[PDB]
Amino acid sequence: SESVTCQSFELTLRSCLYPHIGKQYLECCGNL
Amino acid sequence: ENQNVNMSRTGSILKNQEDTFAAELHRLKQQPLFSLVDFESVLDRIRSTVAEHLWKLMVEESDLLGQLKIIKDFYLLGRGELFQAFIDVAQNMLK
Repeated sequence: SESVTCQSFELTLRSCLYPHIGKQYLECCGNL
Repeated sequence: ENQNVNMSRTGSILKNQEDTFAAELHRLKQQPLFSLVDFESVLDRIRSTVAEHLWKLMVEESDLLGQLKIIKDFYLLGRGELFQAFIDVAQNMLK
């Protein structure tokens, strides 16, 4: 394919990973 | 992008316009012979449809019918008797 649907470009990939951290960060705080 | 992307003006969670924007990008990225009409016609499509969407946000998020006659009733004065009571107290102490 081509990366041009993604923009721009690697920090967009980090800001998907920041919700991957959230689903562990909100769910650890639930058992506390 | 600050407050929340569910409110976003373009729409990109709730709506599927951001992939139409990605298509808009693909066509206009490697166009050889650059023009001015091709640049400016799609500045309509990213704006007009998008521009009603923040409008149906702030009607039901902050009032658009309420607040702009109300803020004028305090400035342009649409409560005269309820402000005469002020002019009576304020005469005696704005000398």
